[PDB]
Amino acid sequence: KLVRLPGLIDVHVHLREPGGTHKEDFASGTAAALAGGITMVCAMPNTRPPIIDAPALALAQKLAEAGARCDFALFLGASSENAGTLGTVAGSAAGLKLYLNETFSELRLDSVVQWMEHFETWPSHLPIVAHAEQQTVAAVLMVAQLTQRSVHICHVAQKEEILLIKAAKARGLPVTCEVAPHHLFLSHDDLERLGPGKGEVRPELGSRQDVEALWENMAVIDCFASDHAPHTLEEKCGSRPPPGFPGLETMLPLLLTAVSEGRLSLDDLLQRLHHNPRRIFHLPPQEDTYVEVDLEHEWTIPSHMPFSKAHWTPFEGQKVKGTVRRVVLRGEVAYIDGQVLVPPGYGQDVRKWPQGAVPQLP
Amino acid sequence: KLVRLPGLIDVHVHLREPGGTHKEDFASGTAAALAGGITMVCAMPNTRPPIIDAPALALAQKLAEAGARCDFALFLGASSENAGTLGTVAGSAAGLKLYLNETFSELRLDSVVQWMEHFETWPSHLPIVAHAEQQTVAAVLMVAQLTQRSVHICHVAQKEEILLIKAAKARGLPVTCEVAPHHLFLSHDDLERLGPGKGEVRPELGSRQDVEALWENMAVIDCFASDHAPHTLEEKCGSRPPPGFPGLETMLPLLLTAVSEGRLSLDDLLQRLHHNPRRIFHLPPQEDTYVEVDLEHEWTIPSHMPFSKAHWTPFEGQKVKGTVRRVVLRGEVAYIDGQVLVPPGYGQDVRKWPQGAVPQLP
Ligand SMILES: NC(=O)N[C@@H](CC(=O)O)C(=O)O
Ligand SMILES: NC(=O)N[C@@H](CC(=O)O)C(=O)O
Ligand code: NA
Ligand code: NA
Ligand SMILES: [Zn+2]
Ligand SMILES: [Zn+2]
Ligand SMILES: [Zn+2]
Ligand SMILES: [Zn+2]
Repeated sequence: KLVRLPGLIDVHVHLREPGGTHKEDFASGTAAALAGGITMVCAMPNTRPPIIDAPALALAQKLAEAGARCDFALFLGASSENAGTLGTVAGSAAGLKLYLNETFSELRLDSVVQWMEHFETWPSHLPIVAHAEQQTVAAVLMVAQLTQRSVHICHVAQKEEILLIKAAKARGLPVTCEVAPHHLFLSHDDLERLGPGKGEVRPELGSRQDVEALWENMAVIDCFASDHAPHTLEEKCGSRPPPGFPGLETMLPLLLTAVSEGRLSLDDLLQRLHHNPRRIFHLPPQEDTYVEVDLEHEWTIPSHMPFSKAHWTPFEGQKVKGTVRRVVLRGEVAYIDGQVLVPPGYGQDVRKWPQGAVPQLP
Repeated sequence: KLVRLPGLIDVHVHLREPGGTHKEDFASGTAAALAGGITMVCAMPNTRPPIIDAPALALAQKLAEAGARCDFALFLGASSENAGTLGTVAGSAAGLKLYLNETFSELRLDSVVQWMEHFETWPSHLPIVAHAEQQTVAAVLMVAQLTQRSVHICHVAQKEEILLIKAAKARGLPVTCEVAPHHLFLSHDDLERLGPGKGEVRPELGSRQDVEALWENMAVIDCFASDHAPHTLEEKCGSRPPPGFPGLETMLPLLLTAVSEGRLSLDDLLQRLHHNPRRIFHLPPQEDTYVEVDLEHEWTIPSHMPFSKAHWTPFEGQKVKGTVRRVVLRGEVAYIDGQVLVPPGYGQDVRKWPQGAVPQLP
């Protein structure tokens, strides 16, 4: 007996097209998504060229419409130069992404005044998300309060971060957050196995006490999102390894294992991979779309998953219970037992759907 | 220029059929819903006969399928006799409703042990909602904790109640709540105008400080819901007046006025009348469904609204800004400028849709 789930949403993926297509492209990344039970993804803008203006957005849109196998929205990225220039295209993007620390990106904002300018000029009804580690979470929350609007915090990893967000919610402040699976299922205890190259990620892996704090404060976590960040093994094992893990194909199996162990409920899971992603980002429903999972199947994660071009995974050797058996997307069978069955280009930009626009005042 | 909204959801309405059809029936109540921009309603079980067993549910389902003009789900009601007997039909209902105080109902539970039995026997993945006033909110929250599950609190009205729920959420407890428009827009200051008959409602109208506390703690309010409780003027003005107000046709106009005044944002409104109702009750999307409102139109609420058989309203004389211009439901024009255009029976039971079942473990 299978369980039917709605079409799950991952609001934080890196599909590397344009400019890094040896790591992943729209076609391979969305195949990995479907294989992990994900039918809609929001793609980050730290590509080459980065999606920081209208021409780059236009290019990315066509590449995604031609290559994506599942549906998608594309983030715009904040730069030191583009505040106040995105108003005509802002509504066509998933939202605006701010890079406030040193990760795999050059979209550096070198002053909190630049953060303020983006919060003041980006349309107030559209989403803003921030890469903000440790004390940076408090700093960007200050900027959100000074400009009287909401903010969403990407991949929360540490006790310090989730407790701060918890205190902000208790004061009624409009903040939401997401947590990625490696920060719930990996810790410093795993760095000896992974090694210093494979183990590079931002935010870095936390302590066992960080992981325990995230689980203890599950009520504070609005979304799960993979931060699918594919790099090749050659890159991860080389002299200057880039940070990030692939994760689309492993996220739901890991979380289903936790559900079967009683660590969280099926509803807890569906709030965080469907309902809350919808409502925070104003993402539309998907007609005739659902995911069938088998909760009984026990298996061990191999050295690489079938679809991501990253061709490695930090969860190798972990035992999981639960697997994706079939995915239907808008009335067509998209995935069955390891075979993707919709071609590149089947996926659509959900912000072009009439129901996919963010409502605003005239 | 109109604003397009998604199909709004009211999770707390009384449509009085079967048994009280002089107050309202499915056809008149759902016409009032469409006129107020509501495309799906959840109907309470305190009818005559009350919906407290499988035969009564079957009857109510057919009456709704034949009379409803918008889509719907039907609550089951908890009784002193039916704990442990609803398992075969539980999944077909919106949820289980507990009447824990003395309102317009005989579904009296005369012991917290009966509350415990319902929390233990109702399927753990399906919704439970409670009419729970003042200290009863704390008592039912205790029962939810003892049985390790969630609860939803109906029409929160007082500072005491919202602050208690706020403290529970700060402790991570799984509780949600709804607030009705009369407790945001009416107070003791209005009882002299209404009089003791028309003014009877449960929970009773609060003080100006109660109303200010609800607005101050908007972040704690998960849903708006009308508690549409129609009674005739003869009944409200008679010797033994029943409690309750009609409200489907006035709820969105009142809230749109508040939005135009800057008291809350359009997003705040759509979280509470669309996204959170969906996710708390696992209600499915509605294809090709939307509501067009005009935010500029200023008008005064008359002595009765066009569609509810209650033929009165406690908001008479209040000035509002905002009106529903057009509603489309599953591809058909359902309402335009005061004319309902879908017939009785157009509406469907959303729990029969494949996407409308609540997911559960096998
Ligand atoms: N380790 C990561 O997090 N890597 C991400 C960037 C990011 O999300 O910061 C990437 O794009 O490679
Ligand atoms: N005043 C009310 O609240 N009336 C409701 C009952 C209820 O919701 O308690 C009714 O059914 O009339
Ligand atoms: Na396409
Ligand atoms: Na019908
Ligand atoms: Zn990041
Ligand atoms: Zn990222
Ligand atoms: Zn009630
Ligand atoms: Zn009621």
